[PDB]
Amino acid sequence: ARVDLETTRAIAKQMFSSGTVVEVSSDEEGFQGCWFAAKVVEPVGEDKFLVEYRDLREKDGIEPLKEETDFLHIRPPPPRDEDIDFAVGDKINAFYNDGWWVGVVIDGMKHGTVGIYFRQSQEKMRFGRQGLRLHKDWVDGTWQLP
Repeated sequence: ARVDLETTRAIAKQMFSSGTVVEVSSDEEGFQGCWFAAKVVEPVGEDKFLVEYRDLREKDGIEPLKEETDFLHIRPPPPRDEDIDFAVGDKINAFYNDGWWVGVVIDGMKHGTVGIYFRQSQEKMRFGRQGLRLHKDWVDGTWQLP
């Protein structure tokens, strides 16, 4: 409980209409702390939205994945601020495997790459700068830093 259900539902109803570009998350195992790009096909009921993924595909690998998601797992695309230089300890998102995955900066930028660690995979690697962003949370219609 660090978001308010009433407000979140209202804001989601307001902003996520047909055609709206969004990010959606999943409760499925191994997908905690990941945001996928998508677009609202249409709202469903009062709490849900049919979305079509920008990058994720159906099993043939060709047709865009389509799924229902609820108002607690959908958000707008965050502002990108690319004036940013990452510092060690910064909570970030890194784009790979078709998604924005939560990670932590473990080494400052060198030669256009940043050292990154992912807690989910317990894996460490260097990422190209333009595949990284500062992590932000969508709360009650407002973008906030951690």
